[PDB]
Amino acid sequence: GQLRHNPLDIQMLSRGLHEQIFGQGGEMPGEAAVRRSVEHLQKHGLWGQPAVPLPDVELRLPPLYGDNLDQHFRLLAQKQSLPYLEAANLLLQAQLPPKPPAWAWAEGWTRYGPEGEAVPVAIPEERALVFDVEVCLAEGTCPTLAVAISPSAWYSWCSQRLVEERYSWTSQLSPADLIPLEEQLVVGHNVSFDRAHIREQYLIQGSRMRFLDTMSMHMAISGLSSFQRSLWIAAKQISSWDWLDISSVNSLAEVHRLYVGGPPLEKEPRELFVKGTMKDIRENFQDLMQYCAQDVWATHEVFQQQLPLFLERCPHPVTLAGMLEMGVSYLPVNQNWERYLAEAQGTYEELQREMKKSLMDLTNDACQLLSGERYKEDPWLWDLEWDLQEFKQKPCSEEEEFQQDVMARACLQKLKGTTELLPKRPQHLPGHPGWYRKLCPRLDDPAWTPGPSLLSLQMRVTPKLMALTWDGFPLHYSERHGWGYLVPGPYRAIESLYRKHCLESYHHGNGPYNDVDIPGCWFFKLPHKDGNSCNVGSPFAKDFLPKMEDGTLQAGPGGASGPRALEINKMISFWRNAHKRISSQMVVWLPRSALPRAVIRHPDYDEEGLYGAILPQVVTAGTITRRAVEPTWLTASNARPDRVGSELKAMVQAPPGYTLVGADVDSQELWIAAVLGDAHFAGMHGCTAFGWMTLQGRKSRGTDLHSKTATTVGISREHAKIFNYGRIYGAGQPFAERLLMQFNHRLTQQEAAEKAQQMYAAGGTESEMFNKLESIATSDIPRTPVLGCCISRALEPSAVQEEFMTSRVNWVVQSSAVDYLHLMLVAMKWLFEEFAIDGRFCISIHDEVRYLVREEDRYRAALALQITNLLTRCMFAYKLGLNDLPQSVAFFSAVDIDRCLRKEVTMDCKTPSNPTGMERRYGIPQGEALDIYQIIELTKGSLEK
Amino acid sequence: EALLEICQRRHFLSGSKQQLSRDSLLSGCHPGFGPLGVELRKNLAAEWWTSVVVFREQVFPVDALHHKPGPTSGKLRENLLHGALEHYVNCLDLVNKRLPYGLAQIGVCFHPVKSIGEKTEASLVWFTPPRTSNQWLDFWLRHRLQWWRKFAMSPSNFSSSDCQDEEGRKGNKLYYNFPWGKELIETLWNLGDHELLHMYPGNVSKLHGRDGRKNVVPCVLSVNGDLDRGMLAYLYDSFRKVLKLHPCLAPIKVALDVGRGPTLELRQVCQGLFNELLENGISVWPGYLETMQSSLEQLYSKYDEMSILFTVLVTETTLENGLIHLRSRDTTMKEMMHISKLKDFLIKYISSA
Amino acid sequence: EALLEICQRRHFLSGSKQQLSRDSLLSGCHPGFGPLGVELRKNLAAEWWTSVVVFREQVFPVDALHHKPGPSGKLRENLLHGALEHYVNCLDLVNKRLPYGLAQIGVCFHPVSIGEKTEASLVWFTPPRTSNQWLDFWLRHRLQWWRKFAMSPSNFSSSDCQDEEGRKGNKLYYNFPWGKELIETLWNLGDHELLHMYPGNVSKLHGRDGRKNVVPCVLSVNGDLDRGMLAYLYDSFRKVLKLHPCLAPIKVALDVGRGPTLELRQVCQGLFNELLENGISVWPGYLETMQSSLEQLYSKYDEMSILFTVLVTETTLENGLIHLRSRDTTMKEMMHISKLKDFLIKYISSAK
DNA sequence: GTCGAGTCTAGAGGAGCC
DNA sequence: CGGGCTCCTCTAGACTCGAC
Ligand SMILES: Nc1ccn([C@H]2C[C@H](O)[C@@H](COP(=O)(O)OP(=O)(O)OP(=O)(O)O)O2)c(=O)n1
Ligand SMILES: O=C(Nc1ccn(-c2ccccc2)n1)N[C@H]1CCOc2c(Cl)cccc21
Ligand SMILES: [Ca+2]
Repeated sequence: GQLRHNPLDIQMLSRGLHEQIFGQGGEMPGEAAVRRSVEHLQKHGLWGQPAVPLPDVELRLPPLYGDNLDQHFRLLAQKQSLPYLEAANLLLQAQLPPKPPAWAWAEGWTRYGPEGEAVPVAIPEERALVFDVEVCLAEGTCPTLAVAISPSAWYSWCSQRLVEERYSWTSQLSPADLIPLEEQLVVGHNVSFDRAHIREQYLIQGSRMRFLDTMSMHMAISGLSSFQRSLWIAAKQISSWDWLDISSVNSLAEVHRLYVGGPPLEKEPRELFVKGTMKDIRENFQDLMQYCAQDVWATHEVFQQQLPLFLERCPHPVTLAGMLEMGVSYLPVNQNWERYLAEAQGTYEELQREMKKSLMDLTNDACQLLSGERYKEDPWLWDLEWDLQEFKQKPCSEEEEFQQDVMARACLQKLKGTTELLPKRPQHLPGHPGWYRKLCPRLDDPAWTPGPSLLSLQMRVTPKLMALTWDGFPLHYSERHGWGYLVPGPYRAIESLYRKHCLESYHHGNGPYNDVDIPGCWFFKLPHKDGNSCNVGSPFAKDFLPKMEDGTLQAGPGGASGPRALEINKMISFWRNAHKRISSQMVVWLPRSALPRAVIRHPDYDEEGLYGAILPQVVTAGTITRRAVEPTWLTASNARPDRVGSELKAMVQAPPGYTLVGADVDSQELWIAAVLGDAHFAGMHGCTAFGWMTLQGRKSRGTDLHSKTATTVGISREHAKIFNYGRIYGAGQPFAERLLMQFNHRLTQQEAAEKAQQMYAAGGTESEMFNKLESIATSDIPRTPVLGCCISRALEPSAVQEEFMTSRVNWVVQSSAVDYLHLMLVAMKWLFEEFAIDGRFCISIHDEVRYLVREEDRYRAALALQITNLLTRCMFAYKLGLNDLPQSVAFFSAVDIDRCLRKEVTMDCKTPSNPTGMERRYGIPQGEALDIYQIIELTKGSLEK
Repeated sequence: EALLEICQRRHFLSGSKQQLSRDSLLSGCHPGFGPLGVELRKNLAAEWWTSVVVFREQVFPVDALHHKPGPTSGKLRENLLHGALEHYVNCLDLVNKRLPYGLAQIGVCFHPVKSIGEKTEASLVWFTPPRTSNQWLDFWLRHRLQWWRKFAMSPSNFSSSDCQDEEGRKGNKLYYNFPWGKELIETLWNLGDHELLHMYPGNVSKLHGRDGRKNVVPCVLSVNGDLDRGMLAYLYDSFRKVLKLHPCLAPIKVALDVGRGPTLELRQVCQGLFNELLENGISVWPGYLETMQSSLEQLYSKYDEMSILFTVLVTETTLENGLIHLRSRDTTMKEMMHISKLKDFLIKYISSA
Repeated sequence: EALLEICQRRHFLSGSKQQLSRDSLLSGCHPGFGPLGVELRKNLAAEWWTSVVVFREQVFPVDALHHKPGPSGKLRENLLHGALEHYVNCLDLVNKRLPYGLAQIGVCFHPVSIGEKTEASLVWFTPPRTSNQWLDFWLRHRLQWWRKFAMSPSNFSSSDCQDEEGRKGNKLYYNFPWGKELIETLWNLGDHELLHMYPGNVSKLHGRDGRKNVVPCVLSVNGDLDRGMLAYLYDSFRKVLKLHPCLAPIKVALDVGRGPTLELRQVCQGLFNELLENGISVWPGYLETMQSSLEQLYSKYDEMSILFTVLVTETTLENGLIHLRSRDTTMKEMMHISKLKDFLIKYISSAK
């Protein structure tokens, strides 16, 4: 039968699939190993508990090449990366003539032959290049000029927005406004910026051009952590410091120094392309072109040094193939993108005005404390600047009425000329106090609005203006210790307010800080969610909403003024920090000619609508764990009912005739850690208590580790993710207690501590995984257990001895997860190319993969994704040598098939800026989440057509 | 009730206390609005006209008569929607038969109370394609609520409710939370083509509006606000006894005064400044023409109750150096600015508000 | 007659062609006004307000209702009665001083059918000694205001008349092509009405004139803003309605000449928003696709009393030049786009 | 030539993602 | 001993520069 079990009674894979992944002949675990596993499981009280068998799956998988799974993946990745390694080798051997002395002032592409001449060309027409793009930030996101290095010649490009000057250029970018190019490899430093400026990249159909990044390879070879970058910059200007000499920050100058050495790399002192205007660029064309040539030459010289070191420390072809596939992200958009930007900005402005109305009102109503010097009796605003300045100095007939009008006009016309005794620029609100003055926009300010329009909840004066009290004590700010409050004991006026509050140190908290020396009062810091060592920067944080609703934090005006202020702050906190990124996103709109015929002919095609794309500017390896990095799309918030503009990802909408098919891995790092611990203890699945708990439980049934923790301690499931992954990678009991108190408001100090030890109870459940991680991390050259990729030279034990231990131990599992992502991308590309599944890679977040599939091939894409997950899990098992895979983790829980990017297929993104919803406003129906059996039924268990 | 006391003291309202009970104001049986009441209502109508008609390429004014002739004796109009529906076909030719387009009007309507209550109402009949009718209704609900909250010191007191007609037609109702309760200030209805088809029986080709590339009969969206109760709403929202109406709504902008002496020259200075601010669209209260000449504190309180934005004080020193004093109602603080830069700033403070 | 056809066609009036007649326009029984007619009436009312109430502290606005309750009410027939009712309580505005006036614009209902007319009225309370002088002063100012916007101010006339009682009064006319019609009337009505409305204890009607208390005299200045609009349409009438710049409803016609449509529409929309923020009314002719001939567009805008027709073309994106055409003179000039708003404001101010 | 008003970085606390 | 990232606003100290 297809039902199979291990010596420890865990349902393994179906027989048909096992005969195709592992074949036959794997070594039996042995009696001693099984006895040890049974003893461990019985000791932890986990033996003898049956589980309902999951239904068997019978699949005819595509023919796997080679003799086993590793050879299969190697062959796939070598076929993927073979031409691009050839292009890199071409860039690694050829020698280049020196840059020409006189650049060409021409529109288009220019090729510099020998003796510095300039020849007009249509495209660089080279397999391998080093590319750099210069963009004038004053004219928007259109490229300005670019210099490209070929293994044979120099190349230069200039936009028509540089050669020609016109009154107005289109704000809506088009492919014709981009840099023309196009089996090609393009190398650069932060190539994703330069990829975004290539004309042919925005086409919906894919292109064979791939990109290699110097920051990514630097992070792969000699990269630095964020704390490491801080320490390195502090030093360039722990007991281990040998890592400094073999590492650098991602800046091109620093990387060139690290790898190639030689004379220092110099930057343009004026920074024209960021601060200057187009006239400056036309005036200074030669200098800026020479600087671009210098940067591209430095990048070429750095790539020459990095490529062999990268191929040495990361020898598996899957790593390079995945890094090539991870850098071709693609996000399609439409006119709903413009509507979303407009609506989100409008909602943000409306809420901003609503909050500033209350703000300005109270401030304008506090100026009366100046009259009579009454601010000394105000418990809040006594410390501010109340001093005032001075203004410094250096019937009638028709004829009678006309004459009187002219005389009354001339009387002031004489007075209108006495301006000679006044300064050129008038003093700003000389009469009002200094505090009021600072909060009013100056008259010259381009955007001027009447009143204290420069006031916000983040200002250090706002809580005093709104008279916020914590347990009835006025909030007081200490520069050394952040925010806080004053317990009495205007000290006379502070007690009077507290006495009134009681009608409507004896107080225990963060202790009376004696440094503040406020007379007749004590200082207590506001309880911060991350402990007593941290300082509060603003009482209007999200963590203070429960305390405001409970009434321990109160507003002076009372009523809903305080809670509404905190609610509006929570609504606009994301947009306030991300609107510059989201609004400025480089959107390029495709004309009807460049669109595919499927999009044009589809019923949902709109003749009056726009269709475009956003290429995420992804740093492929921007992490010591070799993760991707993106300022916007890797920080894009999920749709929440209270957050303005949080439907950002829902605006990534497939064109007509297309859908987004993707999935997210389930308990990825939990399973990776458990399988490592299992392979360390005995060569079976479920040997350890942690591995048995991980396997025993389904996400649909709500019994997995995250859901079990959420039920046990009461927090949400994402809060349980934070809790569990913190505990795995180093969080102590105080961290767990603080996280529980933060995410579960009903718990007390004692109750949270007890529920921490319940999750921290376990010779233990988690012993073997910890031992394996600490053994690999302390190895002479730590490497990924699956693809064998080495750690950065800055984190090896020789470079850092007994330092950054948490970073390395977490690096093991996290870089293994990156290996998982590389394997998934490789296998998905292989299945898409082999069976002609029309589609392409859309975007990957650190454990999610999205594919812009055509409508007719959504279920084939779903089956391909399930097969990919199956093969990747079996590869993880095979490298560790377990020679089996549980049926519990063989496939995805569900594959999302949606027309927009959202966490759940059923949730509707009803946010303050999107109150109607995606269905009512933009006409986006709900998607479907399908597990393995449903996909098998829909596609007959085959990827063919 | 102190608000109505101050309003009748400062000529926002008329009559005695008997006619100024809140029931009389709400019903419409009060006498006419006072002069400052006329100015405040004019400012509300001007802001409404700006937002709805001025900045939109497809909203046009319409002249609907106050009486409904014929079926034997005629009647006074109760709503402005009927005349706009009568002008629908005529104004279809302006937008070249392209939907959506609107017909806006501010007028007086007569509601039975058997007394007659007169209400000034601002209407927008917004012909829309049937498919996007709910979208346009939600857009107009949000726009109108934002407009009412734009001039509000407490925008939360302006609310909306989703209501259904006795025939099941969708609609929304705006409100202002008065101290006594929650009164209706505006109403939107997605009427449909019922009224258009009833008023224009027979062929429907004349009623067709070109939505995109297809002809369609518009679904009438009726927006109707109460500018009298809206004026009362803003008087309550505004209300040291100070109104604090909006700078774009305050009836009288600038109060102009004098100093010590010489009287004759300062009179000429004030006359020139008065004419300047008048020619620049800024309404001025000539306090220099008063003969009683009370103290500064009494004038300050008097002007505070009248929602006076600024108090210009031309003293003798305005002759010497051209500097004039200015007190702001917002903060009760005095500042000095030159006589050459008063008009430009006043235009700035108002426009940017 | 052709002017009425133009007004109906260009949305100055409303209703069917056979529905609009001279008598129905003079009486108040016409269907109403088109959007251009409504805006011309608003312009006339704003000019009347500027020339009467805006530039005089002594003149205040009032709010008289349409119906008079009590002895089963009826529609108001004139704006005088409400002003006389408001006379007593309005003395606190002037601190019981004298003279002072009350002015208003509103619809007055006249039996004919029910005729509605937009009548602009001003009542002037004065001591009887200077009553004739104030009457002559107001007559001068009103005739100056009427002739200010006129292409041919000879058509506006003035006359002297006596009522049945025998009080001095003037009648202001406009010489329509069919004959002179009453567009305004001034009467020195005395104190009969004020005493009849307020009998007994005349101490409440005393006005201070040099510390002397006087029961005042009322001057009635009743114009016809609807007949004023008709007079200006007739006087302003190649078919061109050369309305005065301060009265013409829409000033600028903004259009698109070439492609690309997106960029030209963008620059036209920016120009539209700029001109609107600067108080200039613009006809958004750039929205229309498949435009007619430029000559036909010029004729249409001339019949609509459009001051200037601005055409934005492909060249505008290159340098900023826009084709500018004037209503009064059929002369085309090219001006930079950034200088258009200041030019329009300057032209409006100059013709004022 | 003195000193006070604009510009500029650096650091700290808050807030999105996995 | 959570880890790996990303960016923002606000405040303070130092520098520049210009007008009197
Ligand atoms: N606070 C967090 C969040 C995430 N991760 C890491 C561990 C996860 O394996 C990976 C992906 O995050 P998910 O939130 O997707 O975690 P799971 O994949 O376990 O959850 P799910 O089963 O819902 O996908 O990121 C982490 O270490 N700490
Ligand atoms: O709202 C504002 N904005 C601003 C911003 C700079 N400003 C300025 C204006 C003139 C000279 C200097 C500075 N003004 N100012 C109000 C608030 C306080 O009161 C007044 C008064 Cl008394 C007079 C004028 C304006 C105001
Ligand atoms: Ca996951």
